[PDB]
Amino acid sequence: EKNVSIVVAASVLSSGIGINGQLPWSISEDLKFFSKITNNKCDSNKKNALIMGRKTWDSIGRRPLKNRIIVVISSSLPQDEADPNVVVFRNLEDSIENLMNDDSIENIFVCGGESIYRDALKDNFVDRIYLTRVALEDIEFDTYFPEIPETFLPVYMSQTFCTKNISYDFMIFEKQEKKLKSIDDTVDLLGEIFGIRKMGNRHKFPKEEIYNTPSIRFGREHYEFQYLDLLSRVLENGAYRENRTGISTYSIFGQMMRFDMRESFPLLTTKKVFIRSIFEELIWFIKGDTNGNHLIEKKVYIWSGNGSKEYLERIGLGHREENDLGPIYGFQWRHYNGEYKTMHDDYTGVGVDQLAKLIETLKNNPKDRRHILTAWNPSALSQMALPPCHVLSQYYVTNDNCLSCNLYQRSCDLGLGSPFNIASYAILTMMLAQVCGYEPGELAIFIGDAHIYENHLTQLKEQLSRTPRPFPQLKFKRKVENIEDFKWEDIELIGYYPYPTIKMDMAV
Amino acid sequence: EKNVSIVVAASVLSSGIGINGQLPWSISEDLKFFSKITNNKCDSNKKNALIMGRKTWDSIGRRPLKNRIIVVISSSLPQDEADPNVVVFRNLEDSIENLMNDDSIENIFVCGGESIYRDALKDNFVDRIYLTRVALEDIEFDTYFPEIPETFLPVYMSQTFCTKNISYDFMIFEKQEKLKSIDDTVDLLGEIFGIRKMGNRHKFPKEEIYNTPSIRFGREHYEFQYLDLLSRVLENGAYRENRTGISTYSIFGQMMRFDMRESFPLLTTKKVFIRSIFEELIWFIKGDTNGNHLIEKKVYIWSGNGSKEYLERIGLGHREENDLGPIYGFQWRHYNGEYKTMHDDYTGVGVDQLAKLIETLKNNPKDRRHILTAWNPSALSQMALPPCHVLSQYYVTNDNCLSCNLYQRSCDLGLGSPFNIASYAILTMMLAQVCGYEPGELAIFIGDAHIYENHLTQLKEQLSRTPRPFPQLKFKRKVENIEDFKWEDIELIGYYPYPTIKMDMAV
Ligand SMILES: NC(=O)C1=CN([C@@H]2O[C@H](COP(=O)(O)OP(=O)(O)OC[C@H]3O[C@@H](n4cnc5c(N)ncnc54)[C@H](OP(=O)(O)O)[C@@H]3O)[C@@H](O)[C@H]2O)C=CC1
Ligand SMILES: NC(=O)C1=CN([C@@H]2O[C@H](COP(=O)(O)OP(=O)(O)OC[C@H]3O[C@@H](n4cnc5c(N)ncnc54)[C@H](OP(=O)(O)O)[C@@H]3O)[C@@H](O)[C@H]2O)C=CC1
Ligand SMILES: C#CCN(Cc1ccc2[nH]c(N)nc(=O)c2c1)c1ccc(C(=O)N[C@@H](CCC(=O)O)C(=O)O)cc1
Ligand SMILES: C#CCN(Cc1ccc2[nH]c(N)nc(=O)c2c1)c1ccc(C(=O)N[C@H](CCC(=O)O)C(=O)O)cc1
Ligand SMILES: Nc1nc(=O)c2c([nH]1)NCC(CNc1ccc(C(=O)N[C@@H](CCC(=O)O)C(=O)O)cc1)=N2
Ligand SMILES: Nc1nc(=O)c2c([nH]1)NCC(CNc1ccc(C(=O)N[C@@H](CCC(=O)O)C(=O)O)cc1)=N2
Ligand SMILES: O=c1ccn([C@H]2C[C@H](O)[C@@H](COP(=O)(O)O)O2)c(=O)[nH]1
Ligand SMILES: O=c1ccn([C@H]2C[C@H](O)[C@@H](COP(=O)(O)O)O2)c(=O)[nH]1
Repeated sequence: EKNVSIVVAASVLSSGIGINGQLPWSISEDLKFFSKITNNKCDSNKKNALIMGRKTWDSIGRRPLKNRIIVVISSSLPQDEADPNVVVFRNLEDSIENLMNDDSIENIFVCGGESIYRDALKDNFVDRIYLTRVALEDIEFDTYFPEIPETFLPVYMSQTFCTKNISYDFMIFEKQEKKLKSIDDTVDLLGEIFGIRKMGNRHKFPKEEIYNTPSIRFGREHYEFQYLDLLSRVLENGAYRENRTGISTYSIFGQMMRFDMRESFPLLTTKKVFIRSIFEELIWFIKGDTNGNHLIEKKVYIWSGNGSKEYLERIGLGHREENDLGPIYGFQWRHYNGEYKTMHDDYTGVGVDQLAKLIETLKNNPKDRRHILTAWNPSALSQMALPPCHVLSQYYVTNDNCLSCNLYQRSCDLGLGSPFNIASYAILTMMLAQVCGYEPGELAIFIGDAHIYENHLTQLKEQLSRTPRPFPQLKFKRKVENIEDFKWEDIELIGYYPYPTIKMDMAV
Repeated sequence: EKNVSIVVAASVLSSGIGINGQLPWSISEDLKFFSKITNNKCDSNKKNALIMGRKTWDSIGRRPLKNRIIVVISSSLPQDEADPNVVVFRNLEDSIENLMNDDSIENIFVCGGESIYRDALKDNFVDRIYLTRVALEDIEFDTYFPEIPETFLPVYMSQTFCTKNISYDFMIFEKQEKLKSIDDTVDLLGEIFGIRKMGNRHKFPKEEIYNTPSIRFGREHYEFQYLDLLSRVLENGAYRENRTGISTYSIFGQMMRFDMRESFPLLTTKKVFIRSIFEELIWFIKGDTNGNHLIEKKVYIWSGNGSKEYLERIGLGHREENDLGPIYGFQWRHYNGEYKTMHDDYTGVGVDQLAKLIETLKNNPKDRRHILTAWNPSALSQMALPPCHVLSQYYVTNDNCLSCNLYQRSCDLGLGSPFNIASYAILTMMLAQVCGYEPGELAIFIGDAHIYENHLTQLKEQLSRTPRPFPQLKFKRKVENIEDFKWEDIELIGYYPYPTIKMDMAV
């Protein structure tokens, strides 16, 4: 018995695989992939067979593929042995029987053509599916990959990769089929005896009804799962608790998330994330601005709630003007320890400029272990509309000249805050990198109180039902000399195809 | 063919399993284990059989064990027919013969006796060994569990558990003999992208540097949290120079978890000197920055960075020897206080975070703002050394335990890390006592996790020893103020470490 699996690359949304007899894109790595997986075998004396429609044969240029034996499906072509490494069959049904014969053939691959895919599937001929998702969407297709039958389940999803600014993705699907205990049993019993006295019971693995893409058990490589799985983890273990807002949450303490920034930009796809607001709040921080009006003026309202007259009055800052947030994130970054008056005052030269120092240090002493930025000032906490949630960040230059960032975040609203925080510190690191002459590295976020407000429960359940797509790419149109110079127009987001936005009320 | 497992509870160091015909300790949970493990079966119509020597039959009361069939090995006991759930045999070989029928009998267990354990092993009878390590030594034993054969390799090690202040854990040993689908794809994809695929930047450690390699899916003992971060840098650590003369191997952004409910995370694979740790902690707590006061008590961990040759080198030779400046203690009690010298009276100067902390944990426990920090941009220049364990957060569970999170920007795995873990396990226990809570969990998030090149051979020495159960740490009395804690107030129970490992600090 031998294996027969499909290999294909289609657009992420509509699954387009071709146009005018050609691929709709040019990605080396993907072909290098097709080659690697297609030649993969363990019997030297044997070879793999690659079935393909005639038109695809025309696209390949009718030349053989090294170490393999192409197999064309055509109504009209000769069965001669001009080339031993190429055979032809009148139909796909018959094309199978490489099993029946050819102990010289180890594995079979359907390299397709739409018609051929749609039949290999229709007749239950295929076992596995190697699918390369390409974030190239808005563009003419004449050939598409058939909708995957529900008898298949994804078991692997790779991280996102980049080529010519195009994001993409390797997935594997498999068909469903019928029907050492010692450790699991011992641990279970030990769990019955000790209850929550055994830490493991305090960190129970998420039940599948709340596990994203459950079928992917050992292949959760997409680093978007770092966020989706945290969501699951708290949905499963989160203790119910009251808080200052009056809207209770489910909270666990001390989690982590890593994201790569070398090959892509971590902007969540399982829901539409509004990146106009993340960047805008970012330079707003970078410039050391604490006037919430400047934000509202650019139609960004994320700080209105904690800026209103009532709330300010409620927390004892009734003297402030309608949106004077006090010495929050911006102020601490540019003027740590500055004596704060109002948002109208000029703070030029007052306080310690950490961002400026960070940059001068990253350039001059890169391997220095003190690249730190903090917003936690005990002396100023009472003047802040809100004490800083993402509390301090550390920056780290690799030997191969990338800039990575670590951020501890005391309080994290998984539904509303986190997506923003991820995109933000990714952008900040990139900006920092360009300005210091580096490439983006990795992003790691350490969370203290990781929670999900109880009025976000059905919305997050919704998001958890959507399988993640490839992360988009983010590029700067120009190299600026001063970090405080970036503008929205300077930003280019390439290949972002999120699921629909999901409304979620913030708790003031 | 049927499974044969041993079940035993022996002391961690000398393998003592008995004294004067009875167990040398009383641990309820362990018996519950024995009961659950030996009762565990698939077929309801079948039963398991427990083999034991006559003396064990004696100590067991000579009454049957519910739901199971006892098999007594005795040369003398009368082979009657009376109790259906108990049988006697004249030798081990013959009892096997459980294996050949009683298909009623699903699984087999050797519940031992020094003589029976020794024989089940000597004759290649056992497939598995369930071993409860009890952290009790320095007490008489007249019976022992034999030495584990080399044909056996550990596959599981539970976290440390606590009963009547006694530390203990659970292990499993297997015997040796002679879907790549996803893994193949990842390999190939790795070939194609190299360092571009994040996974290649985080390679799994080679087993030559992995502690106790046999335990693949069962490294539950959270000594592994540290030991594994160690081998993880050993595998990916980028060689790089540093302020000091000694280069380092490092990776960025790591984390470790530790349970503090059933045990105290004091590393066992190497003797850790907790006393210096304690003395440094109250020193911090007091808000003291005087390196002398530390040297006073024979604690020199800070002399290195307190020497005039060092203070001179960093442009601080302007002050007395060992006047470290506004460092940990000063920022904790007197954050943003204007530092002068280690002698002035700072009463009232600066924000008292430690005080606020205790007041908040008590008055508002669910509050998401229990933070303690040491990173003060304005003071960094006056410090003999900038803070390394930089800021922590504290957390009150609904079940009244206190958890702590720590972020170290810089972390010397061989020397500092072991100290930081213990230090904060203590600080959290203190806070919890003072605030009326129980110890919770400890998580350490690291920035620059590194290993100084002059520690390589020592750390590989450490990675060669299999971890032992964590000990327990108890306070002898309840204190009024958190700064009333004294060394004698601390009680370290059940700490049996491997020999200490000498490592030099990079000044
Ligand atoms: N992105 C990706 O992963 C891939 C994309 N592609 C793209 O797909 C396109 C080709 O798709 P498609 O148009 O389907 O062409 P195909 O490669 O599927 O070729 C179809 C041809 O195969 C023969 N054939 C098909 N069905 C039968 C049958 N039932 N019995 C006998 N012969 C049969 C016929 O040729 P005849 O008339 O000679 O009998 C038919 O014209 C190209 O644009 C190519 O670039 C191709 C492979 C992979
Ligand atoms: N920690 C733990 O998990 C356990 C500890 N223990 C401890 O171990 C001690 C008992 O061990 P031990 O002293 O070895 O006594 P055992 O329980 O091993 O029994 C020894 C007796 O078994 C019979 N016997 C043993 N070997 C043979 C043989 N080869 N042929 C015929 N008969 C044999 C003999 O009985 P006879 O004289 O009738 O022929 C012998 O006197 C107790 O102190 C108990 O507390 C026991 C079980 C578990
Ligand atoms: C972190 C952070 C920054 N912040 C600051 C901020 C301030 C107070 C907070 N308070 C609470 N309880 N949770 C938060 O996430 C939070 C976040 C945010 C504030 C609001 C939204 C928000 O409601 N976002 C909507 C976007 C609406 C839109 O952009 O049009 C969303 O659907 O995501 C996001 C981030
Ligand atoms: C973290 C921290 C606290 N500190 C403070 C401290 C200060 C500067 C440092 N510098 C460097 N490079 N590494 C450190 O771990 C370090 C630690 C420590 C200092 C010394 C030892 C140490 O040498 N411990 C013993 C040796 C001394 C003894 O015998 O007691 C050991 O061999 O383990 C441990 C912790
Ligand atoms: N995943 C996937 N991607 C594809 O582009 C693809 C596919 N599958 N299946 C069939 C197909 C049809 N088109 C093509 C085009 C070129 C080659 C090809 O050049 N194969 C050589 C490439 C050598 C290389 O790039 O290293 C091979 O050696 O496999 C194969 C199929 N293309
Ligand atoms: N791991 C281990 N610990 C032991 O103490 C132990 C062992 N294994 N193997 C054999 C043995 C011999 N002594 C004893 C003493 C009492 C019981 C006993 O009464 N067992 C009951 C306990 C029920 C309970 O405590 O919940 C049983 O139901 O099995 C068994 C063996 N003792
Ligand atoms: O950058 C931010 C701003 C704050 N929040 C969330 C954390 C909490 O849900 C709330 C802050 O409330 P406190 O933890 O301070 O009570 O807003 C974030 O997640 N990230
Ligand atoms: O609590 C501590 C005290 C400092 N060190 C180590 C970290 C480095 O090995 C060295 C300080 O190096 P810098 O990052 O400050 O250059 O001391 C620790 O690991 N933990």
